[PDB]
Amino acid sequence: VNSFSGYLKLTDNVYIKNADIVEEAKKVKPTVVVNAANVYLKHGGGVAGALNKATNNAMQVESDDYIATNGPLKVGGSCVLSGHNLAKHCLHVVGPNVNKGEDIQLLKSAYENFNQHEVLLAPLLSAGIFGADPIHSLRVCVDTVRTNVYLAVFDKNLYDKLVSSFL
Ligand SMILES: O=C(O)[C@H]1CN(c2ncnc3[nH]c4cc(F)ccc4c23)CCC12CCC2
Repeated sequence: VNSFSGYLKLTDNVYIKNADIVEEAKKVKPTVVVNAANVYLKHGGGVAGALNKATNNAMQVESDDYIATNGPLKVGGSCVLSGHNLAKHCLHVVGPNVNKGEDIQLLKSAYENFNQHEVLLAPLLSAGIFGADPIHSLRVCVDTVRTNVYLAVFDKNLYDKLVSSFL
């Protein structure tokens, strides 16, 4: 039993809710919140900008030190950093950005990072400003992640479309 509430169950291990991931994180304080990161951990907009803003820019300060030490992530890769006031940990995961021409096959590799964590609160990778089809992202999620994932979908219209079209 965990503290996630109001989710629709899609599969044995994937759950979904129309929610603001920032507000959801603030209330649940999950062990892991996933950020829709880029390879530079520049949290300017989308989910990343919202999560970073909610940390009063502490996520960005920590991220800049991480990059200065380690260099950029790989597309499809991840790193674990602090969850600040939102979660114990933040798993920064880089899905491919279609608006940069990145290979969508890397979306499966991106979701594989979730399997290193027993339970996660997450957005749909490569959705939103990353330009991928969220229905495709949900399919890859379900077919790749084996651990327990609670997906927060900000847009109510998209949430309804994702549920109604789910196979
Ligand atoms: O979920 C969606 O409907 C959109 C938007 N996003 C998010 N997903 C969950 N929580 C969110 N909180 C946010 C606060 C913001 F300022 C901006 C975006 C998000 C956000 C990221 C892109 C997507 C996920 C599927 C396409």
